[PDB]
Amino acid sequence: SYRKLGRTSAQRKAMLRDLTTDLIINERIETTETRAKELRSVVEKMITLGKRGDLHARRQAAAYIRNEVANEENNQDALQKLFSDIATRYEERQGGYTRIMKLGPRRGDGAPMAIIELV
Amino acid sequence: AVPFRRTSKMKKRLRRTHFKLNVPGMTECPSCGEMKLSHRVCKACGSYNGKDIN
Amino acid sequence: TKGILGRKIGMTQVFAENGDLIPVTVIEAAPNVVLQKKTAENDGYEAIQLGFDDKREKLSNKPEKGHVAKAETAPKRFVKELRGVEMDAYEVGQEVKVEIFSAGEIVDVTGVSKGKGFQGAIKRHGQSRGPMSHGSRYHRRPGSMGPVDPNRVFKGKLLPGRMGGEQITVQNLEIVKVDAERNLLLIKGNVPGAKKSLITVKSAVKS
Amino acid sequence: MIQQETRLKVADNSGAREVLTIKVLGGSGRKTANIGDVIVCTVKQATPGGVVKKGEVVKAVIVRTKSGARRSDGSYISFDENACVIIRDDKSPRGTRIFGPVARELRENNFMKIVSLAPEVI
Amino acid sequence: QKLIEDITKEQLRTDLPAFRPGDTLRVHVKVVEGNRERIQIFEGVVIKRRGGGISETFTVRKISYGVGVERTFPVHTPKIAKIEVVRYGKVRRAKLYYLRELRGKAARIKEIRR
RNA sequence: UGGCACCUCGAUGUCGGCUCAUCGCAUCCUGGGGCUGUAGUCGGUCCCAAGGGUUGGGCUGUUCGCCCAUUAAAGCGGUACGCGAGCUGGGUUCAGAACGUCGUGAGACAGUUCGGUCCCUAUCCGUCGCGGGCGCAGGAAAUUUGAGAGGAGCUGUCCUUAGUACGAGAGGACCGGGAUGGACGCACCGCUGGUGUACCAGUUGUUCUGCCAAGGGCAUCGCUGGGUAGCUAUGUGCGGACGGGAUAAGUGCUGAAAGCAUCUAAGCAUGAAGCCCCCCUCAAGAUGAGAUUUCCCAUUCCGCAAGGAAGUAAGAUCCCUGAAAGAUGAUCAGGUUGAUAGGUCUGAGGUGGAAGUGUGGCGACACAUGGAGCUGACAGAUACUAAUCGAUCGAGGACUUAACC
Repeated sequence: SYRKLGRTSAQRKAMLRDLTTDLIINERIETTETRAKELRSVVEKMITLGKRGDLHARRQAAAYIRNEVANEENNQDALQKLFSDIATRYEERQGGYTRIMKLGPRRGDGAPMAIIELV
Repeated sequence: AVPFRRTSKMKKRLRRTHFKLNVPGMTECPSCGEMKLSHRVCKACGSYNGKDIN
Repeated sequence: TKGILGRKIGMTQVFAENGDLIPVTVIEAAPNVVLQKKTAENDGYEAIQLGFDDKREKLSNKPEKGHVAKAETAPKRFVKELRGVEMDAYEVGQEVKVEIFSAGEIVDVTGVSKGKGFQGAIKRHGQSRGPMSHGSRYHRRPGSMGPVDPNRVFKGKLLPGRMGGEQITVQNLEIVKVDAERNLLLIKGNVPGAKKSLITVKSAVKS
Repeated sequence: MIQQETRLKVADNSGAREVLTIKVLGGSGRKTANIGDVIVCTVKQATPGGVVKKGEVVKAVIVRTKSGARRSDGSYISFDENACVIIRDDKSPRGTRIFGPVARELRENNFMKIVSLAPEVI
Repeated sequence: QKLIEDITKEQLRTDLPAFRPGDTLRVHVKVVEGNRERIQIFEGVVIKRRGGGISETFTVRKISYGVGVERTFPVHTPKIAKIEVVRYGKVRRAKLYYLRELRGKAARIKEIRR
């Protein structure tokens, strides 16, 4: 199955969207372990849509990828970055564009943390 | 719903036997070993399979 | 008596020669190898051990490999006994296949039901609810706990707890078809257990 | 499924128009009746000109039910109406004609004087 | 579930024509009344097509004498002589449950043909 | 039911419903018998038997009772109304507000409408489930016997036997075979359904993506039509079968005391839904700690002495990937001589005919794609990503004694 992450069905979707949009821009994040484990699947699904490279694809991804500037001095939307750079970067791999690396706990509430990045 | 009698010291001490915590599962790093946690990247020099990430 | 063991695959249907539909369960079987023999003088009773579904070398220790040295086969995953058999016509290392069962025979099947976890009184024991209106404050909870005179609770009161996951036997089940090439059995009905479990298939002993 | 206090209209020319059930015969706690069964029931609404009137307790046989009837070969039948005919001791009916299709899961019992006078026995 | 496919491949039928949920047809079932065997004909509209293997089932609804009668069959039953298709139908869904309360000329589906 | 008055405590809340029940037999049904004023069919009455079973509504009254329709039957009683830190004060229980009959009067009994707002986070013993220690006298991995305990235990019609036995007649069998039901229990999702908030499609208002087309947010998941896995019944499969041993009330065989007789005092039989086995489940903490098969070897230091330390072997655990398991522990499948999860391909299933581009359209729209662009829990391939390196524990057969050897 999947995990509910302690949110309602409508905030879970928004949080997943925000995380998958930030990962594209920053190339590496750090969140909890459960969030990373539930995020890698959606991010991998999005990458493949981009690799296809069509108008239907572009439009499907558009209805999920938040609209934030991904590169200054280039007026590059995050969608344009996804369909331009990453697709050529991983043009030969067959799946598995992510890796998760664990760290120590957190001081405030003892949560376990992890770093998720693109490979 | 209210205790009938007070609790002695023997019963209290007997009940507290399982209220304890264990040692962590930890091992040192090949490069500048600093006795980190197993399957985790250390924060000073326990360089996980390469560089020391943090 | 007679019997073998295998896994369980799923459920389906079969149209009989009278164009009648009957549910069906599938058993995997595969050849079974006898591993040991127990005698009245040496052990106190008569039985034979069975082996099934060998595993790779890394998953077995040294006593296990020593035990199957006599039967001259690879280590096996499942082993269990079967009492009441004719002690002859059986040697250590011999093979036993699905042909021992005929098309129309009757059989008992034993397994382990699926787990259900911590369940309540109404589901675990099939009790009744209280009314849900008319100023009632008693819906799904266990009943009274007995009289006042004994000053205690009897042994045998029924309360919530972990439910399922025990050993069950279902008797008087027919066989439909035997498929020797793939080592298959086609029972008629349902059988305790999840998918990919261990099922014992023994000949019927009346009831 | 038919229980106590279930409106259920007659499908023959006896005089009644609508009939409510009282008890399901057979058994010592039987709760529901499926098809091809007998029930004792009263008459709530009736035609002025006939042989049966209001308030009279009689016996009837179930003919149609919205719940289906399974068959050995695996096929099902189902309707959109609950209907019954009137009978008396011997399974011969009181009326002379039956209106509507009649389920054939009524054949196994001794209900021939019923099947005969009815179209579409299905 | 592959093993089930190899087990039951043989009993599948290779005769029936292809039809859709909105479609009028006519089935040829065999009735063994007593000792005699007579072929009865059912004619009506298709309502449902939920299946998936050796276990598909289609329902056909008709009306006779003012009472709506339904019959459900398995697709691969060996009590079926043959299946026809009389008319086609232009419909917009796969489960036509709205045809139950609706009656009169509010019924009747558009015919596609060619 | 009275009489009488011993523990009245910050009280000796008394009766009907709900949820769960247990015990007696002085037997309502089912099993076995003796007498009849017992031709059969049906009865009456009296013994032996407590394993199982023993119902849905209307009437006002909470009670007692009267009725309607069924069934094999709708049994009497005890457990502080059996059960209010489990529900209903329902009516006991107040009273507080008002509405006839007796009071000079204050008021006292009316019969009726309204009210009580009522509380409790379980310490100990009891119950129901799940773990951690140590023991079983080398250390380990598996397979088991059964002292003992629990569960189950119910009944109706129809067809034969046979319109036969019996009986003027009407009527109508014992014993024995065969089908098919009701209530109850255990498993399961192939079928008929239910739900199915990260599946598909239509649509109202108002905002946002600079505009058109295409989309996102909010409005009970905005509303409506369908639905995969898993969980489920009202759905499907199966069960209470057949027999042994000793008996109860009974029926008896030979047989004396008592030349006869006599179920008995010697002795030997038959005889029940009771009893002990037969069927299903748990079971060696059964300190009486049981049995069989397979591995490891008898190292190194101190201590004359018993003994005490240190590395290990066979074997495990810590740690990590997960679910056929699960509150948490536990159980189970795997750790790079690997398919344990995710991804990527190829499928099964669900919804159903995408967008873009034509073409025909005044338009509102339709036709050419697709029976596929869309697809979360379901299969088969494939090391692309993650299960790295390491660390802790674990024996020298305790101890003799006799017989055997």
